[PDB]
Amino acid sequence: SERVVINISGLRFETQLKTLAQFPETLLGDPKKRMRYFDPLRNEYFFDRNRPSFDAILYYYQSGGRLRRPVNVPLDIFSEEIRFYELGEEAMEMFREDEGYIKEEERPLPENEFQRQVWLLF
Amino acid sequence: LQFYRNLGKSGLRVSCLGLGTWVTFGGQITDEMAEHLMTLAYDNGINLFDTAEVYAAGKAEVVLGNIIKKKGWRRSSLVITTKIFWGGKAETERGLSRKHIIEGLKASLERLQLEYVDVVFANRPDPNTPMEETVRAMTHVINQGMAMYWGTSRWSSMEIMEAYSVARQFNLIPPICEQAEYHMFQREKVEVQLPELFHKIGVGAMTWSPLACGIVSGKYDSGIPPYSRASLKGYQWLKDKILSEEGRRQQAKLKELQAIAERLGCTLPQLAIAWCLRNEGVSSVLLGASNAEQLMENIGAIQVLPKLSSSIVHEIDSILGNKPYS
Amino acid sequence: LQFYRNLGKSGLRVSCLGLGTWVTFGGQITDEMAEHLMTLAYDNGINLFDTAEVYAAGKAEVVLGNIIKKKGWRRSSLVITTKIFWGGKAETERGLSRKHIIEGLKASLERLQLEYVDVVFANRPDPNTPMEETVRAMTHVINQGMAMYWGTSRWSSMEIMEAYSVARQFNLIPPICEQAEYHMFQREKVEVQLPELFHKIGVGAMTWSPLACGIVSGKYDSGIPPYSRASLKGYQWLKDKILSEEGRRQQAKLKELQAIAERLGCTLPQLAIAWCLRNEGVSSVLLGASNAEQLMENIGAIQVLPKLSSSIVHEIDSILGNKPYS
Amino acid sequence: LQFYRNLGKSGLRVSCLGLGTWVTFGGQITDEMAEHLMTLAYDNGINLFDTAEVYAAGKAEVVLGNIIKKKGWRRSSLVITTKIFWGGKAETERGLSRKHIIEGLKASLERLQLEYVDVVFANRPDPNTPMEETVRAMTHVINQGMAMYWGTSRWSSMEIMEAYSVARQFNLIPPICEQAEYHMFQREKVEVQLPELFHKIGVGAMTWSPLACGIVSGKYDSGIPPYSRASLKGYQWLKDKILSEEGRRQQAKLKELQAIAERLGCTLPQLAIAWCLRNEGVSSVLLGASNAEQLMENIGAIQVLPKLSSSIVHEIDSILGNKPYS
Ligand SMILES: NC(=O)c1ccc[n+]([C@@H]2O[C@H](COP(=O)([O-])OP(=O)(O)OC[C@H]3O[C@@H](n4cnc5c(N)ncnc54)[C@H](OP(=O)(O)O)[C@@H]3O)[C@@H](O)[C@H]2O)c1
Ligand SMILES: NC(=O)c1ccc[n+]([C@@H]2O[C@H](COP(=O)([O-])OP(=O)(O)OC[C@H]3O[C@@H](n4cnc5c(N)ncnc54)[C@H](OP(=O)(O)O)[C@@H]3O)[C@@H](O)[C@H]2O)c1
Ligand SMILES: NC(=O)c1ccc[n+]([C@@H]2O[C@H](COP(=O)([O-])OP(=O)(O)OC[C@H]3O[C@@H](n4cnc5c(N)ncnc54)[C@H](OP(=O)(O)O)[C@@H]3O)[C@@H](O)[C@H]2O)c1
Repeated sequence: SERVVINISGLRFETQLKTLAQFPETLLGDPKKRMRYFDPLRNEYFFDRNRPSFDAILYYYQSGGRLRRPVNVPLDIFSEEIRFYELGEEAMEMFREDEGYIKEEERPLPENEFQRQVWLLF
Repeated sequence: LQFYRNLGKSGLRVSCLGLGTWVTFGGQITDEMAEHLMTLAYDNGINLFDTAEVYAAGKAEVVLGNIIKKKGWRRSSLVITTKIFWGGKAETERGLSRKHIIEGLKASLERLQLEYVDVVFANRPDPNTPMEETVRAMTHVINQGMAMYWGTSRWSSMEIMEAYSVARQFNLIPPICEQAEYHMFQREKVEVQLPELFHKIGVGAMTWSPLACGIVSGKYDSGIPPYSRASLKGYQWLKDKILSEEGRRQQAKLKELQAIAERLGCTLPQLAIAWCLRNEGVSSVLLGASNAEQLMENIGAIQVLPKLSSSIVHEIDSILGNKPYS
Repeated sequence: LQFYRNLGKSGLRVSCLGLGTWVTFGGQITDEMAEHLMTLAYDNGINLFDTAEVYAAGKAEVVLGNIIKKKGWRRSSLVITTKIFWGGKAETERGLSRKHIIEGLKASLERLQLEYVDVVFANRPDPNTPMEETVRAMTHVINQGMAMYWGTSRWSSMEIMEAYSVARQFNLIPPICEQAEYHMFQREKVEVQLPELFHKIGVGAMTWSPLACGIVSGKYDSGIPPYSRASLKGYQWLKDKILSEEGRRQQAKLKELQAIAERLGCTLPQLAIAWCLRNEGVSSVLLGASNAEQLMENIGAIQVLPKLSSSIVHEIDSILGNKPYS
Repeated sequence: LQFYRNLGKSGLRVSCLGLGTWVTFGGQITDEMAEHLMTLAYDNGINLFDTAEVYAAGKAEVVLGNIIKKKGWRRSSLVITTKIFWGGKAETERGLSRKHIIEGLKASLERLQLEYVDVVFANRPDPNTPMEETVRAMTHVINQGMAMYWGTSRWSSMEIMEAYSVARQFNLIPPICEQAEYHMFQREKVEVQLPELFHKIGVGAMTWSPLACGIVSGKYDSGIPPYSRASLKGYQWLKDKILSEEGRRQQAKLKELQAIAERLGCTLPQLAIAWCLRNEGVSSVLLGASNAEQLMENIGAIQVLPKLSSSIVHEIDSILGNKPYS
C-alpha cells in the first residue's frame, strides 16, 4: 500500500500505488511513464497542469472506471487532460458518449472510379 | 571506462572496484598478507574497503584498522564502509534498533581505530524495528560525525523505498546505496529491481561476491582444491553447492564462457568481474582475494569492460540462460 | 510464550520480566544481596533493570551502578531505565521542565556511572510544564546520547496521546512506553485505556508492583510478618491497607485464587505475575524482591503463562469480581 | 561612506575592504611581511581576512594562523573566511561532497589553529554533488560550531538560488554570500546577475581581484616589471594576458582613466578599488598586496568613494566601453 503523492500546480493529491496500478497502460499507472515527473526532493510527482480536472482523473482510478467531467470544467480542457494522462481511447469513447456526442459514418463509392464520381453530384 | 564512479547519485566518489574483508582478514589469511593486499589495492587506485562487525567476530575490523594506522595513509583518501546487524549473543546486540546501531557502530569504530566510517550499512533488513527508528538512528550517527553516509544491504526495493520515504517525511537523511549480491548466477535484484531506484531516488548498488565466492573463477572445474575457500573449515555449505547437481551445471557453463574469455583476450575472473560493471546502476564491485596473485589478476577486469559489446553480452546471456524477466 | 518482547512497537527487546530497585536497593536489602539478585536475574536472561532518582534519594542508582561496574557485563546486553521527577528539595529540582529533565538525568547517569540509559521516563505527569517543553527535552537528551528512548509513567492516555501528537507536530521523538501499575487489584488503566494506544501509536506498557507490594503474594493471610515490607519503618501506609476492611476482603479472595494456583500447579506469586503477562499490550513486568528466594520463585511465572486459558481467566475474574468495564 | 557593512543581509558586519592571502602568504612574500600587512590592516579597522585550503597548498592558512596567534588579537574582533574545494590529489579530496567539506574544513581549522571560521565558502560549484548534500554539509559544520555562516564562490545565480531553495525545503541554512571576481574588466555577474539575488534573498557579494591581479594598477604600462606578480614563476598565464592584444587595449584605457584619477585627486588603484564599492550589492572587496606600500595606498580608496558621482561613473563607462547589458 505504498502511498503516492501527486502535485498538480500546487494542489496536493494522494492515493495508493495499487489504485493507479489498476490501469497499467495509463501515464500514472506506468512507472516508466511517470518517472519523468517525479521530484526526489519532495517524494511526489509534479504536473504543471490544470487543477479542476484532476479530481476527476484520480476518481477514475479510485472508482475503477467512472470518468465524469467536473461540472465546472470546460469540455475542451477536460478532454485535453484525458489525453495527456493517457487514459486510453476505450475510456474517452465512453466518456464522450455520456457527455453527449457520438456518431460517424460515410464512405465514398467503393473504388468505382466513376461510380464514386457520380455519387458526388447527386 | 571511468575508474572512479559516484556511489549512486551522491558526491562520494569510489573506485569501480573495492576490496572486502569477509573470510580473509583475521581469518583465512595472515595479517601480513592482508597488509600486502591492501597496499596493492591502495597503490592501484582502489579507495574502497568493506568490512563488518560480524566478520571474524570483529577481528577483520581490527586488522583493517591496524593496516590503515601502520601505513599512515591520509583518512581523506580512503573510503571505509562497515556493516551493522549481528553484534553479539545478547538479545539486544543484533538488529537495527537505535540501541544496536549506535552501540554497534561505536564498537566498530573503536576496533577500526577510526573517528568515523564513510558509509555505515544496515547488514540486512530488520522485521522487528520500525523503519522510522532505523532511519532516525542512521541519521543520528551521521549527525554525530560517526559516519558520512548510510546504506542498506539485502533489502528489497520496497524496503529501500520505505526508508527513503520515511526520511523525507521526517526530514531525515535517505540511504544512498544498497549492497546487493551480484554475479553471473545471481542477477534478478540488481538487473530487474534496483535500476528503477537508481533513476528514481539516486540509490546506487555496490555489489558483492562477483565470483560467487570463487565458483565463477573456474578453479572448481575438477574438484575441491586444497586451501580453496570451499575446503576451509566452516564453509561446508559452499562445498555442497559446488558438488551439487546445480553445481555441476554451473561448472559446465563456465567452460562455455571460457571461450568468450579467450575471444576477449582475458581470464575468466576478469570477465566475470568486468561483467558486473557493465551496467551503470552498479557503482562499485567489492572483490575478495586470499592472496596477491588473485587481486593483481582481478584488477585487470577494467581493461575488459570496454570490450563488453551488445553482441558479447547477448552471447553470454545465451550461455547462462538465466537472464531475468523484465 | 516468547521470553523476549519488543517494548511497545519499538526495536528495543526486553525480557518479559525485569527487576526493579524500589525500596530494596540502598534501602531494605544489603549491597551484597542486591548484587546477588542482579546476578541471578542477569544469569536467567533478564535484561531489564529499573531505578529512579527518587529511590532512596539516589542511593539505588549508585548500588545498581556499582554492580554493573563490578560484574563487567557488556553495556549492550543490558537495558537500564530510570525515572525522573523528584530530584531535590529546591523548587527547580522537581518536575518535567527542560532544566530538571536535563539536570536530573545528568545526575542519575553520574550516580549510575553510565554514559546513557536505554529509556528515561517522566516519573509522573507535570501539570506545570507545557507538553512541548517536556517532549523537546526528552528529545534533546536522546539526541545528546544520554538516553536511547523515553517514556511516561502514571500519565493518562490523554496525556500520552498529547505527547505523541506534539512530537509529530514539531518533528520530535514520541514516547514508546508507559510505566503503569498493574496487578489483580488494579486493572482499569492497563486493560481499558492503554490497549488502544498500543495498537494506535505503538506505546507498550511496562507494568509495576505485580504483587501489589507483596499483598498478592499471600504472606499476609494472618498478620504483618517480621521483616516484610508492610512492617518496615516508613511503610505504615502499606500496613494500613492490609489491615483495612478492603484489606481483609483481598486476603479472602487470595485464598480462593490459591485453589486456581494449585490447579495450575504453581505458587500464588507465579500466578499473579504470569497473569499480568497474559495480555499482549504488556511488554514487560517489573519485579520486586527482597531476597534471592523470591526472585527464583517469581521467575517461574513464565511456565505458567501457557496455562492461562480463557476458562481459567474467566474464573479468576469471577473470584476477583473487579473486571473493568469496556 | 560607511566603513562597516553587513555581509549581504546577515548580521555579520565586515569592513568594506578585506585582505586576502592568495599568492602572497606562504608564497610570494615572507612571513614577517605577511605579519606586517595584517597588523597594518587590523590597525586600520579592516576585520576581514580571506584564505583557502588550496592557497600554497595550505601554507597560507598556517601563516595567517600564526599571526593571529602571535598578535593575540581577540577572536571576536576578527572575521576569518576560508574556501573549500581542492584539498588533495586523491579522488575524494576535492569537491563539495559531505566527506570533503567536513574533512576539508577540519583540516583548514587545524592549520589555522582556530576552533572555527566565520564564513566557509564552497570555492566553486560541484557538478558532481547534489545540491542537497552540499547544503546539508554546510549546515552540519555550522551546527557543529566549525563555521558561523557559509557562502558560495564562482556559482551562477541559478546555482545560488538552488542552494537557497533546497535550504528552505529541508529547513537547512541558506548561504549569505557569493565571492565573485569583480573589476573594471570583469563586470557582468556582479552588475547584472547578483543584484536581484541581493534584494530577493539577501545574498551579498564579496568581490575579489579588484585590480585584476595588478593589471588595473598601471604598473604594466611599459612591460613586465621585476618582482611583479606577472613575472613570478608560475604566473605565465598572467604575463600572457598583459602582453596579449587585449592586454595592450586595457593598458591604453588605463591611461585614459589615469585622467579621471587626477581629476578626483587620487591614484589609479584607489579609483579602481573605490569603483568596485560604488554599488550597494557589494558588501566588501578583498585586497591583494605584496607589500606594506600597496596596502597603505589602497586603503585610501575609501576617501574616493564619496566622489564617485553619476557623471564620473558614466564617463568611466565611456572609457571602458564594456558596461554590461541589463
Ligand atoms: N551481505 C553483504 O553485505 C556481503 C556478503 C558477502 C560479502 N560481502 C562483501 O564482498 C566481499 C566478498 O566477495 P566474495 O569474497 O564473497 O566473492 P569474490 O567473488 O569476492 O570471492 C573471492 C574469493 O574467491 C577466490 N578468488 C578470487 N579471485 C580469484 C582468482 N583470480 N583466481 C582464483 N581464485 C580466486 C579467492 O581465493 P579462495 O577461493 O582460495 O578463498 C577469494 O578468497 C567481502 O569482502 C565483503 O565485504 C558483503
Ligand atoms: N511509579 C513507578 O513508575 C513505579 C512505582 C513503584 C514501583 N515501580 C517499579 O516496580 C518495582 C517494584 O514492584 P513492587 O516491589 O512495588 O511489587 P512486587 O509486587 O514487585 O513487590 C515485591 C516485594 O514484595 C515481596 N515479595 C515478592 N515476591 C515474593 C514472594 N515470592 N514471596 C513472598 N514475598 C514476595 C518482597 O519481599 P518483602 O515483602 O519482604 O519486602 C518484595 O520486596 C520497582 O523495582 C520499581 O522499579 C515503578
Ligand atoms: N575564487 C576565489 O574565491 C578567489 C580567487 C582569487 C582571489 N580571491 C581573493 O582575492 C584576493 C586577491 O585579489 P588579487 O590579489 O587577485 O587582485 P588585487 O587586485 O587584490 O591584486 C593585488 C596584487 O597586485 C599588486 N598590487 C596591489 N596594489 C598595488 C598598488 N597600489 N600598486 C602596485 N601594485 C599593486 C600587488 O603586487 P604585485 O603585482 O608585485 O604581486 C598584489 O600582489 C586574495 O587574497 C583572495 O583571498 C578569491
